[PDB]
Amino acid sequence: GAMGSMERASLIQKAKLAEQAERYEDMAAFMKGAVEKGEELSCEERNLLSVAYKNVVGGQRAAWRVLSSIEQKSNEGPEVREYREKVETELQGVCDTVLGLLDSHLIKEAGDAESRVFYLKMKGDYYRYLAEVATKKRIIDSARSAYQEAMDISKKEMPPTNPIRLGLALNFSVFHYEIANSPEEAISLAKTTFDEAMADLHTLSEDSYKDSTLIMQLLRDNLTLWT
Amino acid sequence: GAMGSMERASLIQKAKLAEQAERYEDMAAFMKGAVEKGEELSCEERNLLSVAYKNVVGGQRAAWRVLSSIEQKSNGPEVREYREKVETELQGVCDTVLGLLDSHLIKEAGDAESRVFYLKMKGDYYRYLAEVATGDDKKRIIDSARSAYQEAMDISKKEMPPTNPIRLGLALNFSVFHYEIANSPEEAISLAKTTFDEAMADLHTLSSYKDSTLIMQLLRDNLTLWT
Amino acid sequence: RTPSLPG
Amino acid sequence: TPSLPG
Ligand SMILES: *N1CCC[C@@H]1[C@@H](c1ccccc1)c1cccc(OC)c1
Ligand SMILES: *N1CCC[C@@H]1[C@@H](c1ccccc1)c1cccc(OC)c1
Ligand SMILES: [Cl-]
Ligand SMILES: [Cl-]
Ligand code: NA
Ligand code: NA
Ligand code: NA
Ligand code: NA
Repeated sequence: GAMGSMERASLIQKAKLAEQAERYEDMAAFMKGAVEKGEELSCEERNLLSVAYKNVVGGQRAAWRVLSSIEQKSNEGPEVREYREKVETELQGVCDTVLGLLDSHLIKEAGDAESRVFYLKMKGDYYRYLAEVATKKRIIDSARSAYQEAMDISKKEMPPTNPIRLGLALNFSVFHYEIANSPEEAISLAKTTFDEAMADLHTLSEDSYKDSTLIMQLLRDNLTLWT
Repeated sequence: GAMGSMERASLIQKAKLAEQAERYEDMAAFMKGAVEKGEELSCEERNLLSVAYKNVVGGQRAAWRVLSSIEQKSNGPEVREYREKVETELQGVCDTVLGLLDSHLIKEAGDAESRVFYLKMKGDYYRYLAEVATGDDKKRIIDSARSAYQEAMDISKKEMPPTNPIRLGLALNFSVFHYEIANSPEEAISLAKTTFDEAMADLHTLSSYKDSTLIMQLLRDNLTLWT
Repeated sequence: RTPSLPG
Repeated sequence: TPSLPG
């Protein structure tokens, strides 16, 4: 591929420059090339990979929603459907790319808990994005299975305040509410996650307290929205 | 030529959808396809073309400026390499726009307003090339920008009143070219001043007053910065 | 939709 | 220096 002749460290460096320039397609392509060197990603590198693709797919999802709304209104020529399909196909291509990187390179049995949960959460997220545009049962179950494996690891190997564990619970609860037609489960998960983190905040330094409480606040925002 | 099989009217429709979805690369590609049908553009369509490409090139210019700033401060090869990558993509977009204007928007333009609009646009896109060019190539680009702007100036003085907003915006951009690109601040000031005074004389005959006065203040801001 | 993790 | 904003 186009990144095969570039040094791993240069790909990482350019991913950081692309982020500074808000060139997220480039950032994602550099991080993909770095993944393809076959070495594990550090914590910082995992965050670069995630930010890059989040921004790419985020723009596609937002455009898909705009076009789908226009299409739904026009349904009370073929152009609106054609263009919504074009954006949808590009979005699915990016999700397939990410899921491919996760399955071929990043998801392993032998990881530390922090990386294993991070990547399984990511798998759940990208199946969830595919589910948003599908018309779906099998994609929904793939997202559920990935989130559930991540949840099982996170409850056994991480404290209830761990920010990766908290963000996984936040997104799995959104999955329950928005995708899986399970709002009661979504609310229960957000509640118990918030309460179990609250009870352990006293163990945290000032820095860890900030990281954990910021995600707890997001859980509470969703809880107060939903109830 | 990827748009060659799509109806002109469908391309215009999709350009407008792309704008609503903030998909400006798509919007520009659709408008390029429409231009390549070989028919004149309406005023609305000319504005769609300009908005689409300005959003694309504007993002590239901003990224190039971010990277160039990091490069200046750093003074490995990575910053330069990535700046050059963005630079080449920006040059490609400008070459694309210039190719549409030369094949054959300018020569086919059916009225003075459209001809000036396109010749100004030619000056602008050579100016964007000049911002990143060096050496003898920069000197040729600068002469090309000046020649396009000057042809637009000649037409607008013969065919448009001095308050005409298109004429005023041409003078604004040509004066910016003199000051920022051609190292000719005295030409920049003289042009902005003459344009300002000749429009001011006719402000009382206008309904339009809002439009012309807005661009006069843009000329004034530059004069204040420059004097 | 409900907001997910912003990062 | 700013050019025409559109
Ligand atoms: N979300 C998941 C991984 C990447 C992103 C993180 C992050 C980005 C950049 C550096 C470190 C971490 C992120 C960003 C902003 C907020 C959160 O949690 C609320 C997470
Ligand atoms: N700048 C040059 C052509 C496109 C843009 C115009 C415009 C955009 C959209 C519809 C009509 C015109 C524009 C936009 C805003 C301000 C100005 O000049 C002040 C010009
Ligand atoms: Cl399409
Ligand atoms: Cl590069
Ligand atoms: Na290689
Ligand atoms: Na129950
Ligand atoms: Na509430
Ligand atoms: Na380096």
